[PDB]
Amino acid sequence: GCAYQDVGVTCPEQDKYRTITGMCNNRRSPTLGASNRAFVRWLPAEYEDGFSLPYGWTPGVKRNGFPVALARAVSNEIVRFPTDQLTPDQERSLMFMQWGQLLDHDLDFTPEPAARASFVTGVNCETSCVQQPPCFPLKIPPNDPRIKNQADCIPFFRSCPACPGSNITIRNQINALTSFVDASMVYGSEEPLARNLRNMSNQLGLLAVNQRFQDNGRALLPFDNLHDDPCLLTNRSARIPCFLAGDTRSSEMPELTSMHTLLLREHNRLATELKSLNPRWDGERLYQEARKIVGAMVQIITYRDYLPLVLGPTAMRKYLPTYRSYNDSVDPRIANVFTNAFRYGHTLIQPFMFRLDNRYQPMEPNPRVPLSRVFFASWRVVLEGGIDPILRGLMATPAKLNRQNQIAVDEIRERLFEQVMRIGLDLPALNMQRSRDHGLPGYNAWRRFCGLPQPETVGQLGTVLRNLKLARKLMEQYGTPNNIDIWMGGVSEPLKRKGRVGPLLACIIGTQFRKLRDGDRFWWENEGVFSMQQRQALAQISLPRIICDNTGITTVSKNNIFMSNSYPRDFVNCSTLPALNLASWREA
Ligand SMILES: *[C@@H]1O[C@H](CO)[C@@H](O[C@@H]2O[C@H](CO)[C@@H](O[C@@H]3O[C@H](CO[C@H]4O[C@H](CO)[C@@H](O)[C@H](O)[C@@H]4O)[C@@H](O)[C@H](O[C@H]4O[C@H](CO)[C@@H](O)[C@H](O)[C@@H]4O)[C@@H]3O)[C@H](O)[C@H]2NC(C)=O)[C@H](O)[C@H]1NC(C)=O
Ligand code: HEM
Ligand SMILES: *[C@@H]1O[C@H](CO)[C@@H](O[C@@H]2O[C@H](CO)[C@@H](O)[C@H](O)[C@H]2NC(C)=O)[C@H](O)[C@H]1NC(C)=O
Ligand SMILES: *[C@@H]1O[C@H](CO)[C@@H](O[C@@H]2O[C@H](CO)[C@@H](O)[C@H](O)[C@H]2NC(C)=O)[C@H](O)[C@H]1NC(C)=O
Ligand SMILES: *[C@@H]1O[C@H](CO)[C@@H](O)[C@H](O)[C@H]1NC(C)=O
Ligand SMILES: *[C@@H]1O[C@H](CO)[C@@H](O)[C@H](O)[C@H]1NC(C)=O
Ligand SMILES: [Ca+2]
Ligand SMILES: [Cl-]
Ligand SMILES: [Cl-]
Ligand SMILES: [Cl-]
Ligand SMILES: [Cl-]
Ligand SMILES: [Cl-]
Repeated sequence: GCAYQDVGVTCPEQDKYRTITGMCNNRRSPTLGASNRAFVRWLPAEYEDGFSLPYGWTPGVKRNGFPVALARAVSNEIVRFPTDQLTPDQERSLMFMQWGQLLDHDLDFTPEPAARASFVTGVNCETSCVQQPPCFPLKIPPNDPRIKNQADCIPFFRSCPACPGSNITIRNQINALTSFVDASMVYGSEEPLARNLRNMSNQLGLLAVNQRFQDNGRALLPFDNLHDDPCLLTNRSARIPCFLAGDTRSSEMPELTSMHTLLLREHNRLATELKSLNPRWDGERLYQEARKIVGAMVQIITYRDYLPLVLGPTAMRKYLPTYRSYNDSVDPRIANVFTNAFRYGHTLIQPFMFRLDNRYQPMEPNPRVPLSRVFFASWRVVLEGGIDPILRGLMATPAKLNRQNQIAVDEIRERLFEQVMRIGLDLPALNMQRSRDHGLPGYNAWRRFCGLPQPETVGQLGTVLRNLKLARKLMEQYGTPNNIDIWMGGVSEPLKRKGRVGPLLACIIGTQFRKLRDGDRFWWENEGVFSMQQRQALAQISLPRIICDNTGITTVSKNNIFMSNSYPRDFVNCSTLPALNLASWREA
């Protein structure tokens, strides 16, 4: 992750497809957006020592004039709420949550050292509570609702430093993925992985499929071969390993696995149709042309259907005006802050995985499973009915609504990864510790970056949040709004009209997606990428149709899948939805 690496790469004078790593998207600066490089910083890093130590590291060292709040204390006092009072979102489906996670996994993955590598550096962060690099465990406050022993801790490994061993540079972190919206969560962001994901036994251009199991005759993802596979720890008698995909997190919840599996099937379906249309195309051509369509589908669903429902209309117009042209001066890298701000989606998570049968009725015997029993539970996809019941549950049940007194559920705040760790983790608290690990500036620095007022007093914060009660709780924890961690402040803001983030997150997220679009030479609407006939055909795609084409589901949401969420009111027969017409891909 040193910036000088690959500075001298020359891009081919002409090319036809994206590289796997993202290299050579920008011909003038070929490393922009390429994988395994440092995040860009939109603001200078803020560390306790100005260089690398995170705020909270050294006892007694203040931040901006006030003591650092324990991340777990903030979670306990601000985020915790009684699950029985959860508010369903009347205007978003659970698919709105799940697309956000899948999309995140096209954009950024921040590596950290493995427990396996603790041999190199003393402390195993998974089992020890000692604060020694690379560990930065979360301390336990007094009166914790779950962890009564204050000598315990929540495990935490610091993110890998970019360019370790440099003594002059402020610590930064690495994005292992291509920043572009290019379906790298399907295809991989590194060349060896990308080849291993492909079926190289024939000339059909397919992605490899599971060789042990099928889902009512349809493909599943291949199994991965991991050291310390967490999926094996969920159902220990079944011993079903994690799945292999373009991104390493595909097994983290079966709803996410289902989306990965859907896109795998869609690739193979497209490659099959393109072979029929163009019998002389070899496997490499079929793979690249199918991959190019899948990437465009991800871009279309994301920008046409998803982002307007995140940002709301006024923030769309401000941060994502109509596309005009590719500009090679636009920096398409993921910003460090985005890795934390886009975790707003944790506020959308429901405490169960839901499964519905082919009458859209709760699927017996167990129509809902607590989320803390589905993490890494790849066995549930293989042995409990495949992806159809999960996809129905995503379409037909609501997202959780973010409310200022109902921020995130205890299935992730108290029981994250409980089956596979020595202790349940607290995802909101991890988000806050991670922002400190990454040296991110606090709430007001980001407000300033976004051109928004910076409240200083409890009364000013109450005005910004339109909630004096919440402002008082934040001030009691943090002392000053300058110290509120970006995720916590971002998700505390009242939501934009017809959106699901407030002004600060709308700015950060909208800015990021504008750069990913305007700085992408392979953006699907850029002149020359597709023909005009192909662009017209692609405008007909939708996530409901992809579901129709690749599953046993024959009744699906009406368009906006992310808004539709109530059956049968919002549903139609697949027979009424035109399939993507590939006629304009025919080459004589
Ligand atoms: C690379 O791409 C090729 C071509 O697509 C793949 O080949 C197919 O792989 C699938 C998945 O394993 C094969 O499916 C299975 O067929 C078994 C019988 O095979 C015979 O019959 C077919 C014709 O129908 C022939 O093509 C084949 O050569 C065999 O003669 C069935 O017994 C299987 O069903 C059982 O297993 C599944 C789990 O796998 C259970 O769910 C079922 O309940 C049942 O117990 C299964 O249907 C398919 O036959 C292959 N086709 C061809 C043409 O080769 C490669 O798999 C792929 N490689 C990779 C790594 O992805
Ligand atoms: C089943 C749903 C989800 C999870 C399980 C889950 C879990 C995590 C974890 C454990 C992390 C890392 C925590 C840490 O810092 O140690 C994490 C990071 C990120 N998320 Fe989470 N997430 C689930 C769901 C979502 C949704 C719906 C998201 C967005 C709409 C979302 C985003 C993100 C992002 C961007 C990150 C950082 C990724 C990176 O490494 O760069 N997640 N999530
Ligand atoms: C682990 O997975 C196994 C295998 O699917 C589960 O066992 C099945 O459970 C159902 C319901 O009780 C039975 O009808 C099957 O006959 C069982 N199969 C086998 C091979 O035992 C088991 O319940 C799962 N365990 C946990 C803890 O989730
Ligand atoms: C690509 O984007 C850059 C950045 O906006 C454009 O350069 C700006 O152009 C305007 C209008 O001519 C000038 O007023 C600015 O001073 C320029 N800024 C910089 C940093 O050069 C550039 O014109 C765009 N390219 C195309 C083809 O539209
Ligand atoms: C960084 O500092 C360490 C310890 O002082 C030293 O061993 C190493 O040579 C330094 N690195 C560079 C590039 O000077
Ligand atoms: C969907 O439409 C097809 C074609 O008209 C029809 O055969 C099928 O029965 C319909 N399915 C449902 C569930 O309405
Ligand atoms: Ca990508
Ligand atoms: Cl940043
Ligand atoms: Cl470290
Ligand atoms: Cl396999
Ligand atoms: Cl409140
Ligand atoms: Cl159905």
